[PDB]
Amino acid sequence: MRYRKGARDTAFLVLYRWDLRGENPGELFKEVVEEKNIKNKDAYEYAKKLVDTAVRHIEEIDSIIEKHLKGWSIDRLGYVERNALRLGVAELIFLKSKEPGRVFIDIVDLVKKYADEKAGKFVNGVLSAIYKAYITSS
Amino acid sequence: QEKIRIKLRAYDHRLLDQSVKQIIETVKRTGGVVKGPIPLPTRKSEFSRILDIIRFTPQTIEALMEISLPAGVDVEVKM
RNA sequence: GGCUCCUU
Repeated sequence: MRYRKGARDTAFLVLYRWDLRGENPGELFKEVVEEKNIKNKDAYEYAKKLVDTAVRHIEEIDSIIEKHLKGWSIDRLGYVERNALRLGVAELIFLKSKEPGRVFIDIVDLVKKYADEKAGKFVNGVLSAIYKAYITSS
Repeated sequence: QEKIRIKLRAYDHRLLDQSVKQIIETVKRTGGVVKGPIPLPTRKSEFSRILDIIRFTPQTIEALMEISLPAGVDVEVKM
């Protein structure tokens, strides 16, 4: 369902701001909703669930990502890449997405939009490995 | 009072976002308040971000003047 | 809804 593309952008913006500012995610979410003038229950509620999921599982999400970074600490990643990966993991794994290909497409679109194609390849490459290890272990 | 809007640009987005981080930390450590950042779409390999400083003290300005941002990160302001 | 663009 296409409204989830917009919801992923909202959720990414919140995680990105949270990473940079360290303030209450609930308050950061309110800021983004007002700036983007989110007014539909579908996208507002899905964005809220993505953010709530990533925040509540943030330590495990970071560990899952690091397991596939070949020894690097997660602080090495750009702010765009690290938060796009956190969001991708939250949806694919913690919300057990039934449309994984669409998650990938929107996550990499975001990375390409706010960073570059080099960053998009890296995020796709890491997220794909994370996802295959998840599917395998399930 | 009156907000300061900063627009940052660069050709290295990791250094760009790290510079944003450093500005934010400096503002918060001196009792100021920020809004954003707003990442903007990359255009022709140039990355940009906008950050509003919505509350600041004279100490904020002093702290901000004493930081050195990486070469290659361009900063623009408006009130 | 174009259901991964594959480790900077």
